[PDB]
Amino acid sequence: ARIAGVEIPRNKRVDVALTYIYGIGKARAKEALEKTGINPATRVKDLTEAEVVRLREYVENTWKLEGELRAEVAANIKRLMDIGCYRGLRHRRGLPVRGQRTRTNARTRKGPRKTV
Amino acid sequence: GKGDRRTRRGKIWRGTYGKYRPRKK
Amino acid sequence: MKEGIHPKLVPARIICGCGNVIETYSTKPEIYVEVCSKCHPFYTGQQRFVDTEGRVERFQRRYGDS
Amino acid sequence: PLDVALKRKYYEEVRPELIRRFGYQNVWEVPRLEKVVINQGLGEAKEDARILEKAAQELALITGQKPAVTRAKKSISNFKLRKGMPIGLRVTLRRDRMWIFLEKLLNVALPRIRDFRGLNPNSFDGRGNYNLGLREQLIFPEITYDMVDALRGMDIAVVTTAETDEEARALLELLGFPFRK
Amino acid sequence: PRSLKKGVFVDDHLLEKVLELNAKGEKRLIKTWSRRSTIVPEMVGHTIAVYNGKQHVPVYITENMVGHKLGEFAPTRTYRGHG
RNA sequence: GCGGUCGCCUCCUAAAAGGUAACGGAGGCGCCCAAAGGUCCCCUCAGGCGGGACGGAAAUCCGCCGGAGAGCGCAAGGGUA
RNA sequence: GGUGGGGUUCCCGAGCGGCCAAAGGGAGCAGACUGUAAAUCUGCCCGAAGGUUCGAAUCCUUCCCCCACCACCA
RNA sequence: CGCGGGGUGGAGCAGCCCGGUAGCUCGUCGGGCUCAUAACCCGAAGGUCGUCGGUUCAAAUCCGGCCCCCGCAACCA
RNA sequence: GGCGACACACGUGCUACAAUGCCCACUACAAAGCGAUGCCACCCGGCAACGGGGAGCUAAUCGCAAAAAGGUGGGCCCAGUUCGGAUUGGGGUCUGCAACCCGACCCCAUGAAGCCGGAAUCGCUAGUAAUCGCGGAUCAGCCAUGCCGCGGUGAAUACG
Ligand SMILES: [Mg+2]
Ligand SMILES: [Mg+2]
Ligand SMILES: [Mg+2]
Ligand SMILES: [Mg+2]
Ligand SMILES: [Mg+2]
Ligand SMILES: [Mg+2]
Ligand SMILES: [Mg+2]
Ligand SMILES: [Mg+2]
Ligand SMILES: [Mg+2]
Ligand SMILES: [Mg+2]
Ligand SMILES: [Mg+2]
Ligand SMILES: [Mg+2]
Ligand SMILES: [Mg+2]
Ligand SMILES: [Mg+2]
Ligand SMILES: [Mg+2]
Ligand SMILES: [Mg+2]
Ligand SMILES: [Mg+2]
Ligand SMILES: [Mg+2]
Ligand SMILES: [Mg+2]
Ligand SMILES: [Mg+2]
Ligand SMILES: [Mg+2]
Ligand SMILES: [Mg+2]
Ligand SMILES: [Mg+2]
Ligand SMILES: [Mg+2]
Ligand SMILES: [Mg+2]
Repeated sequence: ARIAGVEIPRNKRVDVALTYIYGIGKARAKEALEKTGINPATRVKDLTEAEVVRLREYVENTWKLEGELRAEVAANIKRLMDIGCYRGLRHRRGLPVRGQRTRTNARTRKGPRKTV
Repeated sequence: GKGDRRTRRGKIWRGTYGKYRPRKK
Repeated sequence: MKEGIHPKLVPARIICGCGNVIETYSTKPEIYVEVCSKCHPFYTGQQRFVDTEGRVERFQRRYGDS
Repeated sequence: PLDVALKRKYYEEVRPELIRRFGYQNVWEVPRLEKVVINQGLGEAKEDARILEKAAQELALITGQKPAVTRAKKSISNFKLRKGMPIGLRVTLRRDRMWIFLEKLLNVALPRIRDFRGLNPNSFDGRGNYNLGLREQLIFPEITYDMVDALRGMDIAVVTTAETDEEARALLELLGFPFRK
Repeated sequence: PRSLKKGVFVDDHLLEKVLELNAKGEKRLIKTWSRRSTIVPEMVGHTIAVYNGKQHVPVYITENMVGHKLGEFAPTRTYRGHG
């Protein structure tokens, strides 16, 4: 069923289906399972609607999540720019932020190639 | 895969150790 | 209202992270709800859970002594 | 269905606080809610009426009224649209059924919106009615998420007998509209 | 990310001159070659001329610059695009 | 001679009835509609401003102001809420 | 207006009363060969309504268009 | 002045009849083959349609003007 | 400070696009080299990087050490997915006078391109090719996926 933001997962498995939420997966998943004492091998398709609210409230209230996270990530990145720092104007230019090299494939950060 | 540091054989690739590849006997 | 081809709109029961919303009055009675706010989850009677304000703050603190 | 908690809450909470604040001389002069008009611009569906009729099925479910269909006033070429094609759905609702719908809208719908730090308070149109747009339709309780083919939003128009803006705000404030202050 | 968390390294060349600018009664432009160092809190509100290898760049200093090195605000290259 | 033109409609020329010429100024027709027809019952524009998800100068929605500048199948005129 | 031919899978094209996803050709796709381009080779894929029989792409009525032809014009 | 035709990527041409999604050859650009170039092969980019009005929902396309272009005409005197 | 730039183009490579596959547990079998200004067992704290404590070894003595694929068992069930790990946010460990430019590593979050690659083009005839790990050199640390070596499992096919 539903989780912070919405993000309805289904079938699969409770522990895997929690990955499908923004802010959560692997580690943060398998942890919230035992702390609400729920079997991760169980399919979310069927479980007690109790384990659903046990899970929801924990995960929602433990740590910040989809809407809130995404805006906070975007928030620091803004602050890295507009403060004028090098970390920042590599966010301005859509260029690689940490080291690496732009003389050859930057592509992920750089975008498709525009030949000349 | 040998490039995901978060797997057993991933960490073996860089030959480092950690949570996903602890040292024990 | 025109007779025929119109939804019933019968008194219902809505649930949530809180107790029941008695009012209801809608088609499809006995509905389940993700999170209702006005019982004060969700920013109303704001809990402001997992709040931070640590963006400047964190490097102001642990860096204070260290 | 003449009970409707919000309706009552208007008379035994809101009307009084209203007179106390603006000091109205007359019984009628204090702001009333008339007419919440809901509207979907659906022109995303032009030549397919099959997409439309599923969406009007949707509104009726949340409103309890079968909506109208609005039709192209003029032909405007740049995005398709010859004249008289179905554009979207529009349902007027009042008098109870506006109440029962606004009630659900405040307690259930808006809480279910991603983020939602509250309703922008500049949408008062200055003669004192308020307007708001919604992104998806499953924020209403009547929608099951397995019935959605595609997410289409709407326009909600709420009309007040409040002559001014500041008044109309008060009314909706006291009704429990979560403004962003 | 990255590190120290014991020692919090900053050059004592300027830290002297900055501390001395704290309680002086004066605030002026301090030229430094030290980009290796870390910035603030006793540094904030001060104008430092930082070397990029070519010259000293003026930088005004404010609180959200906190944990950052002094070279971050003095970029070494010159680009302006290609075409 | 060559070129243009040749019947029909609208406006001006046309001198406040009508009519009125030139190889005077400008435009249109040779169709169309089984609803774009008869009748009864309702309804009232364009435009401007404010508001409103995808909606942008204008898709649809709400508020107010708007006596007709909109519409009337097509040219213009007269007419017309 | 008249006569004679038609109408087939994307194009052409044969089309028979015992079923003919309906010859064949080329087009397209995928294989083989490849200096380029091909050529060669292998596989993949009934105008309309009605009506006569047990069976209709086949016979008839009708309707729609095409091609052809002859003739007329107050 | 007269009449007919035209003007569209860098070149040369379709598309305009019949309103709605601009095509072809060459050229250009990136790659391949070669020791290398050319030929050849695999990819790509590039035009608002002379210009200004008008018609329409929509104009390269239909209408008007102006502007250059090609052709024909200018006879009896 | 730069040699690390970045509209772009090319060579050599690594990791892949998954089910003869990925993940978790347990369990095996090598060789060559390296190290007492170092290799570090074992114990403790840490999710971990690592930090404490500390024993042996000038080393067929003691240490790097776990070899990995493989074996067993369990999970995933064809999904841009438990494939793949690029980017990016935050949090830390270490070397070093110092990691902004420009380090390596750990953890949490993030999860991109990519569904087997146009014209073309490379290697390999046997313990070879494929695939799997391990060691040295340089070196404070390391941008090593490179290089030089080591063994593990181990094909196909040569008409002519
Ligand atoms: Mg670089
Ligand atoms: Mg993985
Ligand atoms: Mg009002
Ligand atoms: Mg003549
Ligand atoms: Mg007269
Ligand atoms: Mg007169
Ligand atoms: Mg004429
Ligand atoms: Mg209007
Ligand atoms: Mg408006
Ligand atoms: Mg008029
Ligand atoms: Mg070839
Ligand atoms: Mg070339
Ligand atoms: Mg060449
Ligand atoms: Mg136009
Ligand atoms: Mg003569
Ligand atoms: Mg170099
Ligand atoms: Mg490499
Ligand atoms: Mg011995
Ligand atoms: Mg993709
Ligand atoms: Mg650096
Ligand atoms: Mg797949
Ligand atoms: Mg390849
Ligand atoms: Mg040989
Ligand atoms: Mg492999
Ligand atoms: Mg190695």
